[PDB]
Amino acid sequence: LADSKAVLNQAVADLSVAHSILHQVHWYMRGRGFMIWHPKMDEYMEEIDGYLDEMSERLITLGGAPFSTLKEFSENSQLKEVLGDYNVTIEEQLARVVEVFRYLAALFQKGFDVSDEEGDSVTNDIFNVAKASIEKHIWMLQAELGQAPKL
Amino acid sequence: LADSKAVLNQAVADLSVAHSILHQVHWYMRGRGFMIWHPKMDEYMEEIDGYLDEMSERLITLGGAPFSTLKEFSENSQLKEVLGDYNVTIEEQLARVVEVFRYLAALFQKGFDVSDEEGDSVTNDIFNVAKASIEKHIWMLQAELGQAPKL
Amino acid sequence: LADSKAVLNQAVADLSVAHSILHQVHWYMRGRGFMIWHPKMDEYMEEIDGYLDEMSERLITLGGAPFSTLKEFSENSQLKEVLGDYNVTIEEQLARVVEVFRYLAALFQKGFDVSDEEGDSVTNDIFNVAKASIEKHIWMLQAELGQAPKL
Amino acid sequence: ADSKAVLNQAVADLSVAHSILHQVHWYMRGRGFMIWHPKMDEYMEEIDGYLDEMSERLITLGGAPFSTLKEFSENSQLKEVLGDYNVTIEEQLARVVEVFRYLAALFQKGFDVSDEEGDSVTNDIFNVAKASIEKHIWMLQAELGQAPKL
Amino acid sequence: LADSKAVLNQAVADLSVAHSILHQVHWYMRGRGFMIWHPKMDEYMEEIDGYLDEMSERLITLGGAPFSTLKEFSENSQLKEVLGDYNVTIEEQLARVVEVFRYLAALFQKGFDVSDEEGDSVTNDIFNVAKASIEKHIWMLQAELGQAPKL
Amino acid sequence: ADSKAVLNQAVADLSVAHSILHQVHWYMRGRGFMIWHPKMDEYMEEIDGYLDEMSERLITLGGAPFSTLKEFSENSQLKEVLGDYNVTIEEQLARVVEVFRYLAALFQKGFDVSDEEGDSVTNDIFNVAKASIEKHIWMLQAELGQAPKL
Amino acid sequence: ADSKAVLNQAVADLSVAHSILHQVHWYMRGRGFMIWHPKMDEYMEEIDGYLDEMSERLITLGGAPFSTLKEFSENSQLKEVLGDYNVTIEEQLARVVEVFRYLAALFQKGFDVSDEEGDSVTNDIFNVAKASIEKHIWMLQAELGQAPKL
Amino acid sequence: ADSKAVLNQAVADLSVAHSILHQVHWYMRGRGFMIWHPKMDEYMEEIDGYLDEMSERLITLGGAPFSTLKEFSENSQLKEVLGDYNVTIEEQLARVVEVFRYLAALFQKGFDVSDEEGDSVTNDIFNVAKASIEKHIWMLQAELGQAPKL
Amino acid sequence: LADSKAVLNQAVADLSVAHSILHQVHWYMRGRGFMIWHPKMDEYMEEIDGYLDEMSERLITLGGAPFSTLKEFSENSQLKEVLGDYNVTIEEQLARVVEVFRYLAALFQKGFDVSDEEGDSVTNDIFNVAKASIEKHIWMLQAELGQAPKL
Amino acid sequence: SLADSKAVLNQAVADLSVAHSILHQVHWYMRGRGFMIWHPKMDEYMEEIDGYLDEMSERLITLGGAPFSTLKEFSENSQLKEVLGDYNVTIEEQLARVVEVFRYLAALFQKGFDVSDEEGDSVTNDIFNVAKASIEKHIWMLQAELGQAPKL
Amino acid sequence: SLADSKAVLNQAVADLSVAHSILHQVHWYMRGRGFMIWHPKMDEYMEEIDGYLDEMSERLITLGGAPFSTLKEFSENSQLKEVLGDYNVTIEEQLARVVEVFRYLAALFQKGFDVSDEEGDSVTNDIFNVAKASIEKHIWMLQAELGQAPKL
Amino acid sequence: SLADSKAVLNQAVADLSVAHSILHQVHWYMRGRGFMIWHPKMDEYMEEIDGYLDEMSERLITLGGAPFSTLKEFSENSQLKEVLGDYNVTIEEQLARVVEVFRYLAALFQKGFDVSDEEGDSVTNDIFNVAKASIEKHIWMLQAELGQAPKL
Ligand SMILES: [Ca+2]
Ligand SMILES: [Ca+2]
Ligand SMILES: [Ca+2]
Ligand SMILES: [Ca+2]
Ligand SMILES: [Ca+2]
Ligand SMILES: [Ca+2]
Ligand SMILES: [Ca+2]
Ligand SMILES: [Ca+2]
Ligand SMILES: [Cl-]
Ligand SMILES: [Cl-]
Ligand SMILES: [Cl-]
Ligand SMILES: [Co+2]
Ligand SMILES: [Co+2]
Ligand SMILES: [Co+2]
Ligand SMILES: [Co+2]
Ligand SMILES: [Co+2]
Ligand SMILES: [Co+2]
Ligand SMILES: [Co+2]
Ligand SMILES: [Co+2]
Ligand SMILES: [Co+2]
Ligand SMILES: [Co+2]
Ligand SMILES: [Co+2]
Ligand SMILES: [Co+2]
Repeated sequence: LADSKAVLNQAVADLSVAHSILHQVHWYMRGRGFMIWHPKMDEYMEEIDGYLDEMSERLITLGGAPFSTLKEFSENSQLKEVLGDYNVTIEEQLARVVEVFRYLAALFQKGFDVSDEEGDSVTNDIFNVAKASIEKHIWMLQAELGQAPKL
Repeated sequence: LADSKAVLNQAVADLSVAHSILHQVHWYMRGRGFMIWHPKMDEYMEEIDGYLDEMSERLITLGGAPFSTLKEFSENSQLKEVLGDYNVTIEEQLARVVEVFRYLAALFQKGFDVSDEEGDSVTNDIFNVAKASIEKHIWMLQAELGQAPKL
Repeated sequence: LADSKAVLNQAVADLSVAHSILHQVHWYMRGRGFMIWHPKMDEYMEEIDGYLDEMSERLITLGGAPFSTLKEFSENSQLKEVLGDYNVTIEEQLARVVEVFRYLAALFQKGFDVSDEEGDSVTNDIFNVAKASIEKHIWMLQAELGQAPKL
Repeated sequence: ADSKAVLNQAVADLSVAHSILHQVHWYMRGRGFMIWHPKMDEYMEEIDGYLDEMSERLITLGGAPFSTLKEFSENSQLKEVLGDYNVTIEEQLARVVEVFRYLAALFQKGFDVSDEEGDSVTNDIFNVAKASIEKHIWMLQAELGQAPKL
Repeated sequence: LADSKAVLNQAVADLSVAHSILHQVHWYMRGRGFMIWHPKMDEYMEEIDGYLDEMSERLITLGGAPFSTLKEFSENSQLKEVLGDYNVTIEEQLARVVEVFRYLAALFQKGFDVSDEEGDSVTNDIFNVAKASIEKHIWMLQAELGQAPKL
Repeated sequence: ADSKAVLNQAVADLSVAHSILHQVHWYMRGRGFMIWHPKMDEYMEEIDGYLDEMSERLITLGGAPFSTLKEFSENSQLKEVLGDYNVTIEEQLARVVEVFRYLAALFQKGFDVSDEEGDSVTNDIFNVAKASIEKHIWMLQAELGQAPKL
Repeated sequence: ADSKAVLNQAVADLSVAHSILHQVHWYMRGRGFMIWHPKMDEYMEEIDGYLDEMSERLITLGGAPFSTLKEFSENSQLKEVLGDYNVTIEEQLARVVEVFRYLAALFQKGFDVSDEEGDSVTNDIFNVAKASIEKHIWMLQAELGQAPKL
Repeated sequence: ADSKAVLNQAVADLSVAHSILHQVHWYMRGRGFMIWHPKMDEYMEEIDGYLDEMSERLITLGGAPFSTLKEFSENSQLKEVLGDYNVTIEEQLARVVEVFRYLAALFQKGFDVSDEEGDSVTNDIFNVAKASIEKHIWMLQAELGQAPKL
Repeated sequence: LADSKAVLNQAVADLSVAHSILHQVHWYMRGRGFMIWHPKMDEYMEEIDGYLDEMSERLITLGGAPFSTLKEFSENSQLKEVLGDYNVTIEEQLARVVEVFRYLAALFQKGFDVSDEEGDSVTNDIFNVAKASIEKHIWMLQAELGQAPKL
Repeated sequence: SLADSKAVLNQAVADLSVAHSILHQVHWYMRGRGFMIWHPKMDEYMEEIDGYLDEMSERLITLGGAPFSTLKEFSENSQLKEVLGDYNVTIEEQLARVVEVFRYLAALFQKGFDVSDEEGDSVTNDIFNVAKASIEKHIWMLQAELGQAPKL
Repeated sequence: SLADSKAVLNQAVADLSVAHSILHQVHWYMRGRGFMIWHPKMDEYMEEIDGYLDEMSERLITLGGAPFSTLKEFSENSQLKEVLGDYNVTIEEQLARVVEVFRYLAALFQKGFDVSDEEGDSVTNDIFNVAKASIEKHIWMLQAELGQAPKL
Repeated sequence: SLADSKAVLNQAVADLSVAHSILHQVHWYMRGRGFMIWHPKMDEYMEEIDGYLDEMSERLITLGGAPFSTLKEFSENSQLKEVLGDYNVTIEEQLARVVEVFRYLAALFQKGFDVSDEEGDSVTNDIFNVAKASIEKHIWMLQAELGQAPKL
């Protein structure tokens, strides 16, 4: 992803798939902890939606063309989805969120570097704010799971 | 509309005892999850109160006379109460809220059928709306307990 | 602290029945002043429930087991309930609320004296605050009835 | 076709009911003014809510709502009289009760016509409005020392 | 209630795609009226997201398993997406939304009928409430476009 | 007396003005519907505010306000025509402009008469409403590519 | 006498009216208490607003408001008597009307005096206070079954 | 004396305190005006709260609150002097401090009497009011570069 | 109405410059009282902006052409600006705001008088509201400085 | 501790400062199931402690006292002991530590209640009483989470 | 010393003051279809401009500088040109004027970012970056309304 | 990899705990004209300082660190010094000692910015920059009250 526009568009696809995964987690969750983690998936979705909309409209702003179909989202995203399954444990659900969040953090880091090289300081700030917040969530999720954040 | 009026009053007694059970759960609750489920019982209590007041006033509106004494509630209710017990687990407190809810969901279907058979479309709606919500609570409570809703 | 605990539990019983009586009044009310006094019963029921929840909790906090079934409330309450009746006038309904409140205020005095004698200053403060407020309500209700508070 | 017709009728009758509530609001005198005067405001707002919901359902369905005082006045089954300060509180409220009984009946006819046409959306609008008007009948009737008598 | 379940899942699919289409419209919009219609797409998206969650959740409550991957949304949906294009006119964007919305309303009617037949009154109301609001939107969008609703 | 008379005239004209704004709200079609449709709602709330404040000023002065649709359309100098979807947005807005120009002239007559009779309270009521309707005329006219032409 | 004079007069009279409204609020007994008791709070608050506004207009103008009970009591044209629970609701309201009628008259004087002096700010302050007090008289009188009779 | 008597004495003195705080509010001049002028409003409001509560407790116990400026002025142990713009900020805050010291000692009196009587509700009112007043004394004194010296 | 129009436009010019002067006071202020008076300038400026907007729009409403460039404000306003100076005292800064306010108050009386005679009552009321507030501010600023208002 | 109201107020200032520090440690070092509810709950406990601290300290100043107001003064005068943060502590052990601190605070407040009562400082007395009431309520809820009676 | 950071902040003060005058003119003198949306939209933009002006001016003060604070300094130091108000300018032309002022502000903010980056004034650097980010989004939006790409 | 960023974050945890304790003393011991405004202003300062402490400690936890979490740790690692509370300090002096603290914090935040930039920790770098921006604005205002330029 050799420039700002490219990694912004990659983030548009990855964020769209992350949203979909978070929604599955929300829906298929069963086990002690549902009542706290089910609405928490709403908060994560709303935040993922905020990045999605901000990164897409930064891309538009720069002269680019955001991915904007489910097809383009699936094809371009590096995240893989699987069928919903009620028998997944809470720990496994939260671990899956952590993995998605680690991927997104690493994508925002790439986004940060690329935009830093090109002198696109606005795009740079957008990836940094998003990175900061995702990393904080990794700490909390990991701590729920009895672990160090291990960034 | 004798039957619609009768099931409305049945609900008044059952909602009164359901309220009393939820208060017992809320008070005698002990175990991991207390801090989430104790205030959650207040929320369920507020919603129950809401049905009670609405169904009771629908009864008065139709020229009936709501049950309005603890004796009437207890005698007329199909719900049975037991002495408060601190030694009940959280899981089993929750499962008992589920049984009460499954009861109410059934009663509200009866109320729906009866009112639909009498062409009391207003009472019909009241039962439907209340049924919709209790059923959603049944899904969530069951999810916490690692089970399907099994309506 | 057996006596403090005992009177807290008496209040749980009496407040549950007081709430049931106010609800009756609220529903069976008819006559000029209905539009102001019907919603006013909601306000009183809300205050009563606040007292109910705070006193039971304090009892739980003290190592006790509050009454938590309709039977327990009805058997232990000194208050008596009669079938709802639409023919009772507005002023009769108010007078019956005054009686209930007069009983609650006297009960809360006994709560105050007993906890004071036992040195349970937290419980003592709870009765005092509840008593202040009920007595204010006696004044207002009597004033509507054209009478002195007559505490 | 007929559900369109009951929706338009409601438009006419809600516009007249609003004018009547406003009269009661203005001409009211006697014990209870302070509570019943602003109550007529809450009534007019709820009435206005129905009116706007129903004309818009009519437009949505391809209709042409009444939208002139002549159309309202001529198509409504409710009659107005000149404002009179001398009416008692109890009679004002009884007048409102009667307006409300009429609207509860019209909302019923509304429910039945759309139910037969299978206009389920219009069916629900009539059901929701009927529910609230009947609750109001209970309370007004209660103020007046009477049973609801629907 | 197999057909109610199956119609809820179809909605899940079509709402997910309708949301994607509204998002594309939001992003790719150019021309007089942008300032009003661009944020208006967000309102519609929120409303769509509401149906999505209520419907998906009702399916779960009924013992179903909702589509929860982009692949499932894309392949089960009757709606079809095209690549984003800035050169479309405002008027063409709005008509595109009208067509998506006409589809949704008809889909909701199917859901209402199927659920009425099975006696699942709860799902029945959900479709009816959603149908009402989408129809209201069709009126407004058509009005902006100088046409009657033509339901 | 003249103040009473013009307050009453306003009650009738504001009632009819409210009916016309509603029709414009409902029958509007064309580019700009999405901004002007809810905007008619704001105009109607403002008109209702004047309606109820002038009417209550009249009652307060010992008068008896018009309070039936009959009285409203008999006393109002505004003309209502049937609702017509094929009217243009710019034509609907020009129609609101006329009604407002009329109301603003009426509120001037109310200002004048109340000032001559010594009724400073009623005088402010007219002045406040005139200020606001005229502000609205500027904006409407500016949307139409025109000067206020007050 | 002059703008400063009638503002200071209003200061003394508002302080005394405040005190009287407090009396009614406290000794009220009879059907209607539950509505009229808190209504007296609304009136007192409104009175305090006039009070504050007029004193500080007096200070702004170079004057020196009465700021002792001796001053309010000796300069006020209103008369206080001892509280009494045996006064009925009907009678309590009548006294409030009397106070408000006095205040409306005071405010007319303030209007005429400030208008002749060209002090338009004070003029507005008196006009706004009067407008509100007169509305309250209509409502109070209407609870009492009477016309406002300004 | 008894709880009823000191409550009524509190009614007297709070009324007068309020009158004095109003004077400080109005007549204030000097550096710090902008912070201290609205601060007097906060204090007045808090004083009004004690007044209303203590008065209604009196009524509730079956007493009869002072309710005329005459009774307030006579029964209060606080002395009023004429408003004067020439007092310093430091002198103004000193006057307020002495009113508060007085009130806090009165509330101690009410506390002591009510405790002996066993009227625990009245006791609480006095204790709550005393708590807040003494906190105000600390802050006032600190602004003045002094210890609270209660 | 040519004179009402001329005084509204004078006010547009004088308010623009008064705003500029208040911003200077806000920025360059030093000395005891900064913490209260610094944010107070903001309140004054927001008040000044409100008059600016209302008077300019009344002029538009009347058929006029408001000054709308820095050159026009500066050449038309009777108020003179000097360069920012940190060394001015708090008491000197407040005195300056007093003199600006005295001018505005006089300008608003002049606006009242011309509009009162010209029959334009709307413009008249705007000047009167604004004069009322500015005069109260004069009282308060003067009191701060230990002086009578001296209007 | 022990002389008068002024002295127990100041003992509270010191013990509340340390209690705050312990809760912050629990908030930070917390790991395990329940983190998502109990991590933010620590913030609530901390806000409430801070409210006692301020109110008590300011009551002291109001009485003519000089509150402790350095870390050294807090840590030397307080009966609470702090240990180094440790992530391996279980959640149930974390909550059990909060209960101990709260049990200590309740006992401190009862002593403050008594002392101030003995001197007739009734304003101070109510401060201690209000604070004790809510801490005891928290001991109830915390213990309940831990499957225990409050055991005051 | 940050000489050039201070100087670009002052250039921003003068340019923001003039930008504010121009949006106000567009606001007052606007006529044509879209008035009802774009007239209040100018108020939003003006508020945003005033925020930048106040932040950039108070950063400059904070650094020991001396902000422009008279109309004369604003008009003489600003690179932006004002012309007389004219009701006969179309909507599209007004929006174009705004787009032009915004292109300029974004180029000035870019210069502010670059200069402060070089002098190690990271705080000033973030102020210019935040303002730029937002101005650029508006240019996208305004251009879209005009049927154009943003062409940053 | 991030050792130096971790160490400065933790330094800030200690310094901010001490800064909070000093603002508290200033809040409590303050006397003289301007008390009514500067007393509550310390609460605003205290809440802002708590926000940095919490965010910086959690950033430390997030990177794999172990934040200081005891008064002893705060006292021993902080470079700030505390003295006994004293009512006879003047307002200007109290205000000057807050400025001293804020100058220290601003320089700590600059160091943290620098170290985190050097290690490529852009998230940490931003936290210090935001904190610095705000602390420096307060120095400006406090100095202005004291009749001085900011002197950063
Ligand atoms: Ca499982
Ligand atoms: Ca684990
Ligand atoms: Ca009866
Ligand atoms: Ca195009
Ligand atoms: Ca004269
Ligand atoms: Ca100097
Ligand atoms: Ca362990
Ligand atoms: Ca157990
Ligand atoms: Cl358990
Ligand atoms: Cl013109
Ligand atoms: Cl002087
Ligand atoms: Co967007
Ligand atoms: Co009810
Ligand atoms: Co509870
Ligand atoms: Co509408
Ligand atoms: Co959901
Ligand atoms: Co009205
Ligand atoms: Co004042
Ligand atoms: Co009261
Ligand atoms: Co404007
Ligand atoms: Co404090
Ligand atoms: Co500023
Ligand atoms: Co935290």
